[PDB]
Amino acid sequence: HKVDQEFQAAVSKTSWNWLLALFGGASSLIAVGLIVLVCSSMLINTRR
Amino acid sequence: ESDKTFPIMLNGQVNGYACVVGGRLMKPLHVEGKIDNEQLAAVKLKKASMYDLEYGDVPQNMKSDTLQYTSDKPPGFYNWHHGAVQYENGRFTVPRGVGGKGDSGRPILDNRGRVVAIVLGGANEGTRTALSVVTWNQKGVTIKDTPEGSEPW
Amino acid sequence: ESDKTFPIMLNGQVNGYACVVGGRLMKPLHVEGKIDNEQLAAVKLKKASMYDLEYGDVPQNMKSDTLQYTSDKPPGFYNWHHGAVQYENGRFTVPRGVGGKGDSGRPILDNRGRVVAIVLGGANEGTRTALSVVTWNQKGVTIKDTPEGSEPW
Repeated sequence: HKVDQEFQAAVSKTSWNWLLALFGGASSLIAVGLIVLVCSSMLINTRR
Repeated sequence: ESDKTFPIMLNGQVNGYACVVGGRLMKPLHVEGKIDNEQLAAVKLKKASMYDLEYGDVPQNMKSDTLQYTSDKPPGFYNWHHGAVQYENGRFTVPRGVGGKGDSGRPILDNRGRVVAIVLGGANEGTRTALSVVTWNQKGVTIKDTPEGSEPW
Repeated sequence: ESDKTFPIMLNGQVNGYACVVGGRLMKPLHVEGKIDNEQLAAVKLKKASMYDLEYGDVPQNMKSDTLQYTSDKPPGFYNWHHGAVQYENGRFTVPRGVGGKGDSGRPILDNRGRVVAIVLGGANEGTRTALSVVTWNQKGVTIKDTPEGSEPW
């Protein structure tokens, strides 16, 4: 072989697709709970 | 009167009290022990630790005996377990150093036979004892009021 | 009252009642039997399975003797077949041990005698039973309500 497998490219775009897809969604709500906390707290501070 | 409300018990201390309002048991969360009305202990609680309170639906067999809360909070006297409290400047205020620790979960009642709020514990600047308490917004928003540095009772 | 409403007979055993309001005839769906009015018994009824209620129309001669209902619905005391009945906080109540099975379809009337609710059933408990009943929105749109653990009568 005249080349060595750069792991950054060993995953095909068609396969790397799933990695870059599933690693995003898992985090999708990590901040949303705190966002809801902020919203409810500022609503209280607006009405308290 | 308040006999439709009951003490939580631990170590032999009436370490707090609890109220049946709107068909839900309410008790302070920071206070642990046996609620003296043993039927209330069959209820499984849900918690609101930011409010330091927890609640659960009281059994139907006596749920119609529950007290009911108010939207009304005009300034003035309200009947309390230690006689009355003066609601003023939009705050529950008590004479400097009266009542106190042991009253967690004690209700404060509308003269019409309704409950205006539930106390958590007090503070005092000197002029008056300031009360930390959970109350109600005119549209039913439950809101905890707590003067700064308020101690648990 | 019983002057403008009729019982339902099952095998000649009374098991409920039917009420005419605005000339519309209403009957509790779970009360198997026939309305005790042969001039009405020929009516054809439409039903509301979510309301457990079905309805029809009275003959043109008796349109004048129908009840009428309104949504003004002030809080507090009301009258019932067994006398005093009460409503507040979105619940209708009557002392424990009155009503129950075989007594659904009963109307609730204001001082003016205007009807505001008709009984579907309820839960028997504590000081006051928790009635399950049909009512109306402030705008007069019907609403049927069933407190937790209520049962049809």
